Amino acid sequence: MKRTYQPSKLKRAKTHGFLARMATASGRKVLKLRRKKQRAQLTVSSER
Amino acid sequence: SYINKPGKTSAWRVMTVRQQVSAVLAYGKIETTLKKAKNTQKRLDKLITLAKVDNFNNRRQVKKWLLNTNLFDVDQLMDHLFSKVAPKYEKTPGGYSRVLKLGPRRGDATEMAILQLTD
Amino acid sequence: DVTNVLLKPVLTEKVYFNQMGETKKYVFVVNPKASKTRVKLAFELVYGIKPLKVNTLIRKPTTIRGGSRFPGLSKLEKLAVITLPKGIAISVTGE
Amino acid sequence: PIKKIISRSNSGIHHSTVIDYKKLLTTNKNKPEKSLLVTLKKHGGRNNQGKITVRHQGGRNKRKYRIIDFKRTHYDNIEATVKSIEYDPNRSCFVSLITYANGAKSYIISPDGIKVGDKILASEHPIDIKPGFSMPLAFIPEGTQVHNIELHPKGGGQIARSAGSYARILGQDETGKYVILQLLSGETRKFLKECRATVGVVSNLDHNLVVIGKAGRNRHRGIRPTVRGSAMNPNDHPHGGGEGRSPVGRDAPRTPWGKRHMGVKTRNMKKASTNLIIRNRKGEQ
RNA sequence: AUGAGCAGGUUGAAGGUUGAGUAACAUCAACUGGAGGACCGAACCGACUCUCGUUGAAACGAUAGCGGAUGACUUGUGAUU
RNA sequence: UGAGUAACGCUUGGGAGUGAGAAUCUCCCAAACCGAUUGACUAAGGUUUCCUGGACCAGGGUCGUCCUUCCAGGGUUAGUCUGGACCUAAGCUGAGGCUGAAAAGCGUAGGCGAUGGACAACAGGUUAAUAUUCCUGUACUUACAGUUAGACUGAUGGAGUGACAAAGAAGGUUUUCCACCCCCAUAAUUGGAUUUGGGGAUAAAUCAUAAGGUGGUACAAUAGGCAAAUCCGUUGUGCAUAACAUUGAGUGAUGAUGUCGAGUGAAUGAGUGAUCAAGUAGCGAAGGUGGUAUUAAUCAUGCUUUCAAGAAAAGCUUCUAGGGUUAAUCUAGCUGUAACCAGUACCGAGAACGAACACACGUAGUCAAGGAGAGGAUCCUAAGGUUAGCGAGUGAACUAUAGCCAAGGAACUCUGCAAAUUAACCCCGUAAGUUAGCGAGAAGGGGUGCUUAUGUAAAAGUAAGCCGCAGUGAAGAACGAGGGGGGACUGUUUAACUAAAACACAACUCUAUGCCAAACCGUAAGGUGAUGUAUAUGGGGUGACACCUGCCCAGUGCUGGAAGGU
Ligand SMILES: [Mg+2]
Ligand SMILES: [Mg+2]
Ligand SMILES: [Mg+2]
Ligand SMILES: [Mg+2]
Ligand SMILES: [Mg+2]
Ligand SMILES: [Mg+2]
Ligand SMILES: [Mg+2]
Ligand SMILES: [Mg+2]
Ligand SMILES: [Mg+2]
Ligand SMILES: [Mg+2]
Ligand SMILES: [Mg+2]
Ligand SMILES: [Mg+2]
Ligand SMILES: [Mg+2]
Ligand SMILES: [Mg+2]
Ligand SMILES: [Mg+2]
Ligand SMILES: [Mg+2]
Ligand SMILES: [Mg+2]
Ligand SMILES: [Mg+2]
Ligand SMILES: [Mg+2]
Ligand SMILES: [Mg+2]
Ligand SMILES: [Mg+2]
Ligand SMILES: [Mg+2]
Ligand SMILES: [Mg+2]
Ligand SMILES: [Mg+2]
Ligand SMILES: [Mg+2]
Ligand SMILES: [Mg+2]
Ligand SMILES: [Mg+2]
Ligand SMILES: [Mg+2]
Ligand SMILES: [Mg+2]
Ligand SMILES: [Mg+2]
Ligand SMILES: [Mg+2]
Ligand SMILES: [Mg+2]
Ligand SMILES: [Mg+2]
Ligand SMILES: [Mg+2]
Ligand SMILES: [Mg+2]
Ligand SMILES: [Mg+2]
Ligand SMILES: [Mg+2]
Ligand SMILES: [Mg+2]
Ligand SMILES: [Mg+2]
Ligand SMILES: [Mg+2]
Ligand SMILES: [Mg+2]
Ligand SMILES: [Mg+2]
Ligand SMILES: [Mg+2]
Ligand SMILES: [Mg+2]
Ligand SMILES: [Mg+2]
Ligand SMILES: [Mg+2]
Ligand SMILES: [Mg+2]
Ligand SMILES: [Mg+2]
Ligand SMILES: [Mg+2]
Ligand SMILES: [Mg+2]
Ligand SMILES: [Mg+2]
Ligand SMILES: [Mg+2]
Ligand SMILES: [Mg+2]
Ligand SMILES: [Mg+2]
Ligand SMILES: [Mg+2]
Repeated sequence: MKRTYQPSKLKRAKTHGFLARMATASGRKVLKLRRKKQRAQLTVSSER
Repeated sequence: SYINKPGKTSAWRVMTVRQQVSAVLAYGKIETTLKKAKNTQKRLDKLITLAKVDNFNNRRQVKKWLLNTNLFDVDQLMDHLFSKVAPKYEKTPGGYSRVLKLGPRRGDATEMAILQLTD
Repeated sequence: DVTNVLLKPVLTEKVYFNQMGETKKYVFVVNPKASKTRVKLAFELVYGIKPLKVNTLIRKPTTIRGGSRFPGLSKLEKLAVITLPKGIAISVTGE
Repeated sequence: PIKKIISRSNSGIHHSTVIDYKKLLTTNKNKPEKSLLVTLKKHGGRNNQGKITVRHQGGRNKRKYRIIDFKRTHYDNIEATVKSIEYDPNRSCFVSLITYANGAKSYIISPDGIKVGDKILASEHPIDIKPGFSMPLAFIPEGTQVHNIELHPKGGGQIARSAGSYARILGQDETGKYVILQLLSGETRKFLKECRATVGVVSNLDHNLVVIGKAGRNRHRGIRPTVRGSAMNPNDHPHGGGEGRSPVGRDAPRTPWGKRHMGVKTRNMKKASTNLIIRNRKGEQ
């Protein structure tokens, strides 16, 4: 059956990418908390 | 339970005896399971006794059992059987083949058996 | 010009297959930020014979030594395939 | 006139009817003039926020907007000639490709009764009472049909633009302006003296009698299924809930958003245009 | 918004041409024409029934039948509420 | 503990070899399934899973010397392919600006944004792994400079083209296919063989010729195209069976003394031999005639009909503006120089993707063989591919899947649920009712095989004869009649217990709405309605078609109203 996650290189980068998070005040706040938690994968851009 | 394997159907059984009988006639020895060797012996002996007259009717009868092997085709196996093997058993009152038991297989523990032509 | 875009020559089965039969093909590794024109210019100023054409390869980094206690990634390579004209064969070592 | 459609497809029976489009249109083929052709983007009943605003809209076919000269004031004093009457998918009334003497082309709402080769001319003088001639309301004798009425003088056409729409002149006012106009739906208004209008009735008078025969024809026209309020849940509509077919239940029918809407008047009487209305289809003012 | 798909086979509308007919219409006959939310039936879409499965092969399916299948159709990509 | 219990998730036999150990690894011969697919090319995704050698800690539902696992090394070549350096659709962003306690929302000019438009390369070979990319052969395109000859050059702007729907049927040319012919191998001990089997090819590009398709052609006046116009548009005249302009599948010649080609087939070396080596290198013949009442591809962005009336921009052509005149620019030819960035491996799924699993699920497009067949249905196979990653026995009860069952034939059961009958083609025949369209494949019947002859282009059919219990001998094909309830119908719906009488639908009616319209999203700007105008829009109710829709204005709701009381 058609499961929920259908991978797409564009949709992922354009929805949860660094530039997408850096376009609104809310996105800056989420990124600040993830830097506070020192997440190695800050966003989905750094896939590798 | 469904989508089961086809299984040991009657057609599969006839083909298995046919395949084994062609090989034992070509080479002279077969290493199979005991319960399979005990079933190919009947067909092997029956084929040999009917092939003692060497007429064209008997060739058509034998051809319903022989199959192509590595060492012989279906037409030289005919010559090998009717000119080399069968003439040897010209006055033996049956019992041209022997089945003896080997050890158990390492991975199955089934009882192996060697089927050979008794000289 | 600065000649940091010629890092290291590489010798494999493919390289030696090309490096025989009249026109020779020499495969080097170059700066991943360098362009074909820079590769031709570097070869001009440090060897002296004009390349006939240049081909480029990008080998993506991949995981190496997988399952080892500390896994590591590969290194980004740009490969350049220079082909010198008929009858000329210069040595990569010895100047 | 209208022409019936005999489907003879044995899936229900539908006495569908369509406009002839053969003896009323010059060429049956679709060959619009390229210059005055812009494409329309289907909003789908959604505003700039992307939220559905007017329900039951969406799914129409692709159309190209025909630029219509509602103002008809730029090329005044220049004789124009109708060349062909064609079909416009964005309005019920037919549109005529007219050409002016200087060589300019334009589209106008086609008055009924004109054929290929009938001369047209608009300006702000007496001119002549001929069908399609557009002049200001000061010079129109009382009694003639007029369509494409202009509300703001020097503006563009706004009133009586649909198929078979017209208006009558009912004298003047003592003010020296506000010529009387009897419009459709039995309403009398006072239109400014300088306002410009075109005489004649709009074509396609038989657009009432067209009968759709199928759901698909209406869906392709751009209408989505309208769900009744009685079939809804007790949420999303006042007339919902119930166990089976239930009546209104309230004191009066209500909108989906919860107002009475039945018989109540929803006109803002404190408008600058109230004083220019004589009757409102029911009574005085 | 922009693209793509519906193997194959039937029924033979409106309209048009000709002839008869009419004072002229109407009407009838032959030929042409190929319309239909038309018909049978694969891919495709959907999920009406029995059985099996219910710690499954599977957090909803399998076999055998079943409905639609040129359209209010199916679907890919992109956007949006 | 359950318990060494359930389970181990669709595929066989043998010979030889390696190895300490082999049903499971390698090779060979068969065998069984797929064959509108388990075959081949790719998009998306996956991200080294691809090739070679080695290993058998762990993973593989068993084993393992083996693996998509692990270790080491290696592998992805572009002026022409897919995308940028070109263009825009929905939409996004958006200096100023508008709106808003703040954060922010809306939005103009600009800028992004393919799933679309424009743009120059084809054939063969080569490595274990790449190939329109490397090599060979033959080409093409765009820039820059010099040069020769000709010409006045003409855009950031105007105009034309680009530029387009659905369905259907005719043609033209190549094909598929048929017949003949050419070439290659074969001549058969099982009864008779006088034959059997296979192949018959060549591209882009250049030149010439093109069946046709599309649309009238020149001349003259012009006030219109943010200025200008010789271009466009408009108005006249002449000629208009044609001319002129543009486009065009195919054909012939080079490309090709090339390549491919059925088949024939080594040497060298490894090895104990066979065998590998390899069926590899190399060699490599013919490489054609006619028809078609059969086929698919193209011309074709062609034509006809219908209403639901069917993208934008870039680019190309043209027009002047604007620049030249002792020049620049453009065109054609020659010579030379240059052509950037990213992807290119492999899988593409009963084992590499989305489902936690080497999970019976799901995933766009493209190529589509033979026989019979309308068919891409159905059965068997071709090219090709796999051995369903636990086996061997036995044939108890019992279960699942199938097959069959004498006499009766729904007596079973809540109910003919399920199962069973019919089934393809051809020839007869076909009622009540009706909105005259239907009902209807109504109901009910008959024939089908093989041979000879007659029929045809091929048939179909016709006549005679023969065989069997049975002749679309197997596979795939509708069970029917009658009465009633509801819904007019086709459709839609509770992903994963309810597909229905429910929803919707064409139709009827009421009500509001004169345009800065009513209604609606927001707080507002702004926007939908609508680039619409009462033959229009929104809401309530009813739900084809036909006939009807009665009484009550006391209460409630709605509309209007003089004054008077609060
Ligand atoms: Mg069988
Ligand atoms: Mg590259
Ligand atoms: Mg345009
Ligand atoms: Mg509505
Ligand atoms: Mg309900
Ligand atoms: Mg409520
Ligand atoms: Mg209620
Ligand atoms: Mg009730
Ligand atoms: Mg249908
Ligand atoms: Mg426990
Ligand atoms: Mg235990
Ligand atoms: Mg127990
Ligand atoms: Mg037990
Ligand atoms: Mg068990
Ligand atoms: Mg298994
Ligand atoms: Mg097995
Ligand atoms: Mg098969
Ligand atoms: Mg496949
Ligand atoms: Mg890995
Ligand atoms: Mg490997
Ligand atoms: Mg290995
Ligand atoms: Mg193990
Ligand atoms: Mg090249
Ligand atoms: Mg762009
Ligand atoms: Mg694209
Ligand atoms: Mg490969
Ligand atoms: Mg013989
Ligand atoms: Mg001007
Ligand atoms: Mg590849
Ligand atoms: Mg699958
Ligand atoms: Mg997976
Ligand atoms: Mg498996
Ligand atoms: Mg697919
Ligand atoms: Mg086939
Ligand atoms: Mg099939
Ligand atoms: Mg039977
Ligand atoms: Mg029997
Ligand atoms: Mg019985
Ligand atoms: Mg009976
Ligand atoms: Mg009983
Ligand atoms: Mg009973
Ligand atoms: Mg049943
Ligand atoms: Mg009936
Ligand atoms: Mg009754
Ligand atoms: Mg129904
Ligand atoms: Mg239905
Ligand atoms: Mg459900
Ligand atoms: Mg259900
Ligand atoms: Mg407002
Ligand atoms: Mg608007
Ligand atoms: Mg409406
Ligand atoms: Mg109702
Ligand atoms: Mg009712
Ligand atoms: Mg009263
Ligand atoms: Mg009141």
